[PDB]
Amino acid sequence: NSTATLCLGHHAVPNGTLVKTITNDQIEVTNATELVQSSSTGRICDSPHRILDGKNCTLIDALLGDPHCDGFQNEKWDLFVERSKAFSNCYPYDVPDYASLRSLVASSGTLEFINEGFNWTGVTQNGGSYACKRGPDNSFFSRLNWLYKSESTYPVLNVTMPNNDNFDKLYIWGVHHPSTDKEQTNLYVQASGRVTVSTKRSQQTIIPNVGSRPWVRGLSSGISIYWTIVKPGDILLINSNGNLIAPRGYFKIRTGKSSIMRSDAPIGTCSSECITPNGSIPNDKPFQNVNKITYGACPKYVKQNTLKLATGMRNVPEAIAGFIENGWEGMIDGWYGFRHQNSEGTGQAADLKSTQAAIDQINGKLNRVIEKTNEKFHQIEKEFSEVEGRIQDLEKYVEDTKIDLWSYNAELLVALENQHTIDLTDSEMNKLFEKTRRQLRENAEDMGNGCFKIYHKCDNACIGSIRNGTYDHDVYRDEALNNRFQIK
Amino acid sequence: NSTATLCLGHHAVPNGTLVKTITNDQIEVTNATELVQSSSTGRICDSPHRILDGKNCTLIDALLGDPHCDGFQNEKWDLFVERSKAFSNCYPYDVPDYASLRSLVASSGTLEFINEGFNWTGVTQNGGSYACKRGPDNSFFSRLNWLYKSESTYPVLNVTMPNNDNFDKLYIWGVHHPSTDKEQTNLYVQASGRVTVSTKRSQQTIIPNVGSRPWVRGLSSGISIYWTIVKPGDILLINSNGNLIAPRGYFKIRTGKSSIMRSDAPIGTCSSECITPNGSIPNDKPFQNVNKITYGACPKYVKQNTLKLATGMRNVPGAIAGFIENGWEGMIDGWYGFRHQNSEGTGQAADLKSTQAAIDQINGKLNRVIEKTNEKFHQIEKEFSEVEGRIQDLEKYVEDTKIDLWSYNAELLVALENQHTIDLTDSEMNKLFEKTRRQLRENAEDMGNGCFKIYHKCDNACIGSIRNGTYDHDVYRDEALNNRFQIK
Amino acid sequence: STATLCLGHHAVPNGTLVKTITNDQIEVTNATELVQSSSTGRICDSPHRILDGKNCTLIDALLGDPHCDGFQNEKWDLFVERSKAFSNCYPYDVPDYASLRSLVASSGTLEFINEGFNWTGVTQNGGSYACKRGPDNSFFSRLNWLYKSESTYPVLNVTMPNNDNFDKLYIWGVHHPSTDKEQTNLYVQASGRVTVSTKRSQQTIIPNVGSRPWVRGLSSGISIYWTIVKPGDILLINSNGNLIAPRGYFKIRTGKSSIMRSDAPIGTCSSECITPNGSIPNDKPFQNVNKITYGACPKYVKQNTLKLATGMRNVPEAIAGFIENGWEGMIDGWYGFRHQNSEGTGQAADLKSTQAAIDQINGKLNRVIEKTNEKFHQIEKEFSEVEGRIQDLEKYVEDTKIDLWSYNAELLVALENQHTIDLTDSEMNKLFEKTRRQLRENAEDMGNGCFKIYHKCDNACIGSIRNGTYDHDVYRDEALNNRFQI
Ligand SMILES: *[C@@H]1O[C@H](CO)[C@@H](O[C@@H]2O[C@H](CO)[C@@H](O[C@@H]3O[C@H](CO)[C@@H](O)[C@H](O)[C@@H]3O)[C@H](O)[C@H]2NC(C)=O)[C@H](O)[C@H]1NC(C)=O
Ligand SMILES: *[C@@H]1O[C@H](CO)[C@@H](O[C@@H]2O[C@H](CO)[C@@H](O[C@@H]3O[C@H](CO)[C@@H](O)[C@H](O)[C@@H]3O)[C@H](O)[C@H]2NC(C)=O)[C@H](O)[C@H]1NC(C)=O
Ligand SMILES: *[C@@H]1O[C@H](CO)[C@@H](O[C@@H]2O[C@H](CO)[C@@H](O[C@@H]3O[C@H](CO)[C@@H](O)[C@H](O)[C@@H]3O)[C@H](O)[C@H]2NC(C)=O)[C@H](O)[C@H]1NC(C)=O
Ligand SMILES: *[C@@H]1O[C@H](CO)[C@@H](O[C@@H]2O[C@H](CO)[C@@H](O)[C@H](O)[C@H]2NC(C)=O)[C@H](O)[C@H]1NC(C)=O
Ligand SMILES: *[C@@H]1O[C@H](CO)[C@@H](O[C@@H]2O[C@H](CO)[C@@H](O)[C@H](O)[C@H]2NC(C)=O)[C@H](O)[C@H]1NC(C)=O
Ligand SMILES: *[C@@H]1O[C@H](CO)[C@@H](O[C@@H]2O[C@H](CO)[C@@H](O)[C@H](O)[C@H]2NC(C)=O)[C@H](O)[C@H]1NC(C)=O
Ligand SMILES: *[C@@H]1O[C@H](CO)[C@@H](O[C@@H]2O[C@H](CO)[C@@H](O)[C@H](O)[C@H]2NC(C)=O)[C@H](O)[C@H]1NC(C)=O
Ligand SMILES: *[C@@H]1O[C@H](CO)[C@@H](O[C@@H]2O[C@H](CO)[C@@H](O)[C@H](O)[C@H]2NC(C)=O)[C@H](O)[C@H]1NC(C)=O
Ligand SMILES: *[C@@H]1O[C@H](CO)[C@@H](O[C@@H]2O[C@H](CO)[C@@H](O)[C@H](O)[C@H]2NC(C)=O)[C@H](O)[C@H]1NC(C)=O
Ligand SMILES: *[C@@H]1O[C@H](CO)[C@@H](O[C@@H]2O[C@H](CO)[C@@H](O)[C@H](O)[C@H]2NC(C)=O)[C@H](O)[C@H]1NC(C)=O
Ligand SMILES: *[C@@H]1O[C@H](CO)[C@@H](O)[C@H](O)[C@H]1NC(C)=O
Ligand SMILES: *[C@@H]1O[C@H](CO)[C@@H](O)[C@H](O)[C@H]1NC(C)=O
Ligand SMILES: *[C@@H]1O[C@H](CO)[C@@H](O)[C@H](O)[C@H]1NC(C)=O
Ligand SMILES: *[C@@H]1O[C@H](CO)[C@@H](O)[C@H](O)[C@H]1NC(C)=O
Ligand SMILES: *[C@@H]1O[C@H](CO)[C@@H](O)[C@H](O)[C@H]1NC(C)=O
Ligand SMILES: *[C@@H]1O[C@H](CO)[C@@H](O)[C@H](O)[C@H]1NC(C)=O
Ligand SMILES: *[C@@H]1O[C@H](CO)[C@@H](O)[C@H](O)[C@H]1NC(C)=O
Repeated sequence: NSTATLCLGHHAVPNGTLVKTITNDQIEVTNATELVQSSSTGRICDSPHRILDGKNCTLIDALLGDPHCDGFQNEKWDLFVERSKAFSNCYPYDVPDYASLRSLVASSGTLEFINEGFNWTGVTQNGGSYACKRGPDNSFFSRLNWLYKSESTYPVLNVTMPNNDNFDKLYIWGVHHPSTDKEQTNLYVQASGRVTVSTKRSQQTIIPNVGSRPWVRGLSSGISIYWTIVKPGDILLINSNGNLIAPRGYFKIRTGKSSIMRSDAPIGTCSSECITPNGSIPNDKPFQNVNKITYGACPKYVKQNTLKLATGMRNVPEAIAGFIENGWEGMIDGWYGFRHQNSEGTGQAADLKSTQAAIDQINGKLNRVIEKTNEKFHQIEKEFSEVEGRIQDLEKYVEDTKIDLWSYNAELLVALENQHTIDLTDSEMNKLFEKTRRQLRENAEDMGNGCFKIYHKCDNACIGSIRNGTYDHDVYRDEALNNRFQIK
Repeated sequence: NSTATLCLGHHAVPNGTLVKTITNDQIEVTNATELVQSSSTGRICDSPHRILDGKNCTLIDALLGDPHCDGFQNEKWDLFVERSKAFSNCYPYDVPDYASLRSLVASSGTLEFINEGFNWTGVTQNGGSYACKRGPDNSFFSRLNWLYKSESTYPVLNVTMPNNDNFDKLYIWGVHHPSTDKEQTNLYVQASGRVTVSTKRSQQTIIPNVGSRPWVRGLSSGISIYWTIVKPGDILLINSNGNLIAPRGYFKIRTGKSSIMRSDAPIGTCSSECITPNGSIPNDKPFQNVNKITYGACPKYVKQNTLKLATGMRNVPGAIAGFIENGWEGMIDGWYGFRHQNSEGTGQAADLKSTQAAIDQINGKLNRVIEKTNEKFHQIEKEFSEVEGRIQDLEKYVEDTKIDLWSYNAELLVALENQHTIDLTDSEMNKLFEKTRRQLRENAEDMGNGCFKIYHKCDNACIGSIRNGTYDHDVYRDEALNNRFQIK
Repeated sequence: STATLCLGHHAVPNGTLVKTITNDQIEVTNATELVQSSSTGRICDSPHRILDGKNCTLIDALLGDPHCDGFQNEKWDLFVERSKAFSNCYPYDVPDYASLRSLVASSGTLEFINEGFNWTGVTQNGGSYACKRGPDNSFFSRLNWLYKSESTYPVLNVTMPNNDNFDKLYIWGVHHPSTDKEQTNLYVQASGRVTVSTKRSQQTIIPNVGSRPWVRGLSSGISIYWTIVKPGDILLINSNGNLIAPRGYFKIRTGKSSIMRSDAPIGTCSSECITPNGSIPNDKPFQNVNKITYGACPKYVKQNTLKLATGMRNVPEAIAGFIENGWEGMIDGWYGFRHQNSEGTGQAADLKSTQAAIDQINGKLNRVIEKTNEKFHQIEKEFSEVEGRIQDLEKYVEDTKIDLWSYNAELLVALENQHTIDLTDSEMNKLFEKTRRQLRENAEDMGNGCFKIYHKCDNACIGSIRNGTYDHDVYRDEALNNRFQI
């Protein structure tokens, strides 16, 4: 009646969330946000990157020019999408070091092809086969030139092509392995051929083998595919006395953001910076557990399927009492505030400055975390369909190492950040209590439960002056000292 | 007129330990625990992983079937242990890309071998040599079939074997390099042979060289070993006109947790999840400095030989004084407590709740740290006995990079955790002081040394009620104010 | 009569912005750069042995191109290859050049030991006008161009045992003649074969006539191969033509040597860390100059600046204490006292709280500013040729590493700066509370970081509070009489 109670408190919610800290595996906070992206729509968005659907064609088949890949001539991409239904339907072939050729073409991002006029005087050009029909006609890989005998002879070819440009030229060429000695001599006269392709820096010599290829699509013969990159100022030199599958010119090599991905996901009309084989994913979260294979501005792949970042204080659900006892579920207009009991009854008011200070700090850490860009393009392969040994062991170990270090960083980051969020929101509460304590000077005592006993009549305007920071302790000091320091 | 003193304090020990924090290179705490495992028993425990001691056999010699390795036929392992004393005692051989074959067989974890009936019409099978005695008889690698001439001729072999199964088949085969032209024609009739082994995806064509092998165990000849993996739906094609060392069938390729390790540690009867070349090591600690080569559920390798995690507070060794001055070596039944001086003498009591609060938080961190799992199986090689250039530079760099990043994580983690342990144990002391301060209301004053002057007569039951949280300050307030506020 | 005692901390007019866990930009009184971002542009010739390749690549110095003769038997910690280097001997190519360059660079020596191979039956020391040594047709000094003798070139079978306890590096080659006429004039056989074997390995190369493009007058060339022979093993050479034989071996060593491509001049100075841009200081833990380095180097990161706070929050400025703002006129300490009393007014630093904060910051600086990180031969990180799988993996490994270190550096600075701000705020509060507890009932907290002291409190009395010897009992009667009026 001669006194009043002023309690300091913080909000609480009925539906709290559990997060991890440095200290505690599970502490309940008022709010949290997920840092691991774990779902995809399942479709590859066709913006903002240039997506090229390979459909029935591998990139290598589009490169060589298998007839059902003719629509890919001179195509370009940011991301070539290779489908598991793709098939070859041209002359049987193999590519030693297939993976490297696929990778370097994928990274170049273009099949831009420039015809060159090689001087093939002495041999016949444009061989074709019923194994490689283009429409109804016997035909061949569009970018390769199948040379064979002319006028019953096949001379030693010595043919050059200088690179007088300022970019690297990619030449694709091949070696034919006939099924029989009869086919060998019918096509090339010599009983054994030889293909040598040279630059000033390199030499690739292949001796064909008769009868070495298994039966594929009607033929027990095949071509082996090789490649040569000619730098500016260098020269392509081709020397052969049989079995040469010649280039018709070069692919222009570019550098940039292009890559390739294996995926059976449909392409859709939508926009997304991050692509995975499962489909595009949002990149607002810093981490993701959808696929270690990605392209674009992507969250970092981690092993965790959920990491919860606290975005609110500890949740401590509900005469009056202050924050030492529990939080206040009825406070919805701020995070911290005041409840009082005085000659006008009880009331409650949020404290706006302490609430914003806590919110500002939390939004700051959110903006540090919700900010990362991490755009990556052509990388290494991360899934393999063949058993290979040493190099594949190293590719897998590098990726496994990377994911374990990022998963550790993610785990530690959330635990540290959450500990710090709990600490800074506790700290805002204590600061408001101490600020109030020092306004009241000798006119109040701390009751030990987050409340002050104010030793003077302290109606609603007077409480308001405390909340407002304008309380004048000298106006009330005589009344309060007289009430506090009696000995009755 | 009399008064009393109540001091709040924390324990101290006479034998502290030094730890690192963010701030301090060496601060003494009451207790700490080692996070780096730095010893091994020196024995490889034979549980829980299936250990296969190679004894005198390398994995490759067991694979090919050198006679003194006959006992390894169809063996399996989680970890094959290769001994430095191993030796070859059969036909001299070399393996181009030995490391990859060793890796992929080790990773497959089995020598399960399935005989197939290749059609060798036209040649003689089962060649043997006195360099490869099996019992008293000239013999040969058990898994290889040495073909040579029949009825004075060696025809062009064209032999196939389809993979109609749903797993990969591993074929091991070889090429014979005779010492002389006489040996060449005596065995194979043709003056130069050729071994071609093909699938739809690949071709390995080897031209044998007469006289190219150095003298080894009585022979200036040798075989070179190659391998071919045939995927389901593919086919093995073997084409040869001499010098073929044929497969007798295939090894079944598996995927799983198997690997291989080089070690001379003895195998013992015991149980340990983590295996290193030095022997098994315990994995209760998160880090280890024993060997970067490990197998199983292992601590992470780091460069440090010791990292001490604080598990107790800072150690700070006629009247009593509180925590401001130093810790209390005589408090042995709790971490925090009370000392008093009153009209009944001097006394001491531990505070159980604040002690548990500190202990529970520390145990929280310990379980977060001491819970590391980290199970790894087949990895990359990390020690090398040959000089190799580019690929080995990359293998070493990847591992060096990994170890430096984990060593950094381990150092930072321990420094942060220790700072936090010191802060949280300091915080519990302060909270207990402030709780006591607010219980006492106007009846005591803080003397500034961690003690309260209690301004009233305050016998043992009264002290107990403060420690117990049942002190009623109104009972004593008139007495205390009268003693506090005199003007004499 | 009363006094006022304010507790406060310093401030500066020229503060610096740093990042914390909470804040992208908070101003502190002082900070230090953790990223090295400049170089002088010269490679210091101490303390590492630098060998300037000048006009010579390492491989040309290894083979022994005549204008590289001065490099015979040289050694290095770091071989510096210059972009102006050129070849001027017989045209050659090296399959897997990069690996040979790497293992020689890492070995750190061109020490060559001549051995007496038995070439009876062929002629030794073939030479060419494309490879002049002085006025004479010559050849690579370390290679032996063998050709026919007495109209024949027999099947050579030549061995050289390694009876030593180190590995021997053998460099050898295969000649590709321009024409069949050249092939048979030199080697009689219309097609040669070079086989080089150990117990562990076999390298068989078939030469090809006419396969090399025209270079410096010749449509001919040699291809270079290498073989390492371990102790107890043997080199075996078998050839019936086109063999470019070794003259002996290079001794392989292990140690800290490497190679670097750079056009930076070599200077007389001392620096532990070398980059292609020049040497850099290694006092900072991070650097943004070049991911290629050699020696005791800061770790490469993507950021071009990371500022580590080395002082408290900067809060620029009767008297008032730290609740209101910092004190720009306090230049002798970080924390201190301002008073108003019967003798006037003054300001004094508190040395103990200042030193306590400074010691903690110097502690974290020592953890940061100490790292050594000495690295020597690593992987290549820039590439002049398009290659596919292995180069993709080399690039990815390095990109992965740099992103992980850049993250560690960003987090370290944000965490440390938060902690520096927290610990310097904490020293301020601790000094206020210490003063509060000295004053007992003789003062009240005015709420602005100051105490009203309710008694006469002259300079010696203020000094006793600063010193921790204030005796509250001496003044308590006077103070209680002034506080508790009605
Ligand atoms: C070397 O041996 C292999 C295995 O015997 C031979 O491959 C076989 O070649 C025949 C035709 O030359 C293939 O027959 C074809 O079968 C298809 C469908 O089965 C049929 O439509 C065709 O009309 C034709 O009859 C057979 O499939 C193929 N087998 C395998 C396993 O590849 C190869 O031709 C031999 N090469 C020689 C002797 O030069
Ligand atoms: C090519 O030349 C090398 C030597 O330049 C020949 O190697 C030598 O071969 C003979 C056998 O013909 C080996 O003789 C053996 O020596 C041991 C003693 O260690 C003895 O116990 C045996 O009874 C036998 O006499 C000799 O050791 C070996 N030398 C080396 C250095 O390996 C090689 O055989 C020649 N190859 C051809 C195809 O001609
Ligand atoms: C295979 O064909 C190539 C392409 O023509 C031949 O290369 C050419 O060879 C001639 C000499 O045989 C070179 O002529 C020289 O040109 C320089 C001009 O820089 C001149 O100064 C010399 O006096 C001489 O005339 C020509 O440069 C060269 N062309 C190229 C593009 O390299 C090659 O010789 C043929 N190989 C065989 C074995 O026939
Ligand atoms: C709980 O926390 C989240 C994260 O801070 C809050 O969500 C943000 O809300 C603002 C305004 O509505 C949006 O502009 C942001 O985009 C949201 N961020 C995220 C990461 O979702 C949410 O408002 C908080 N409060 C609750 C749920 O009561
Ligand atoms: C995204 O795709 C990956 C790869 O196809 C999915 O991972 C496979 O999941 C199945 C069943 O969950 C497992 O049997 C395979 O072992 C997984 N493969 C790999 C390579 O990890 C993943 O589940 C997909 N995620 C989403 C969200 O669609
Ligand atoms: C475990 O074995 C490793 C490898 O043998 C030991 O490391 C070697 O130690 C010797 C002498 O201490 C050195 O000369 C070698 O250079 C070290 N080799 C490598 C690869 O590091 C290691 O000391 C052993 N540890 C334990 C606990 O037994
Ligand atoms: C700002 O902070 C830097 C870092 O502590 C101070 O520079 C140090 O000063 C001492 C004494 O002069 C030197 O011995 C150290 O080598 C310096 N360290 C570095 C990293 O430069 C500098 O003195 C501080 N400035 C002010 C005005 O206090
Ligand atoms: C690198 O090579 C060039 C070309 O051989 C050298 O420059 C020549 O130097 C000689 C003697 O000093 C002169 O007679 C020539 O006229 C120069 N030619 C040219 C084109 O400049 C140069 O000296 C060599 N540099 C080093 C460091 O050895
Ligand atoms: C080095 O090689 C030559 C050539 O093969 C060896 O010369 C033969 O030596 C034997 C006797 O030692 C003679 O009967 C042959 O007539 C020799 N051939 C010729 C043409 O000289 C010579 O022995 C070998 N040298 C060494 C030191 O082993
Ligand atoms: C050190 O040298 C590197 C490499 O030459 C410089 O990096 C190049 O910088 C220019 C402009 O910044 C770019 O166009 C190139 O793409 C950069 N190359 C690479 C490989 O990054 C770097 O700027 C130099 N640093 C210093 C401090 O001199
Ligand atoms: C709690 O419920 C509110 C109101 O429905 C909702 O907006 C909020 O996101 C929920 N918070 C948590 C942490 O579940
Ligand atoms: C792919 O090939 C199959 C079989 O030729 C055909 O039915 C289908 O139309 C093709 N798809 C595309 C996109 O061309
Ligand atoms: C092509 O080469 C032949 C030499 O075989 C030559 O005679 C002919 O003139 C060349 N043609 C052109 C267009 O240069
Ligand atoms: C010291 O710490 C270890 C690790 O937590 C613990 O097991 C041990 O009991 C502690 N010792 C004492 C005396 O408390
Ligand atoms: C100090 O000695 C006791 C012996 O009773 C031991 O139990 C305790 O762990 C030791 N303290 C530390 C920090 O090791
Ligand atoms: C290994 O070989 C030696 C020599 O043949 C033999 O004495 C020993 O018994 C062999 N060890 C095993 C385990 O077979
Ligand atoms: C093996 O092949 C020969 C080659 O003509 C053939 O005659 C023979 O019948 C085949 N043998 C079997 C068992 O099929």
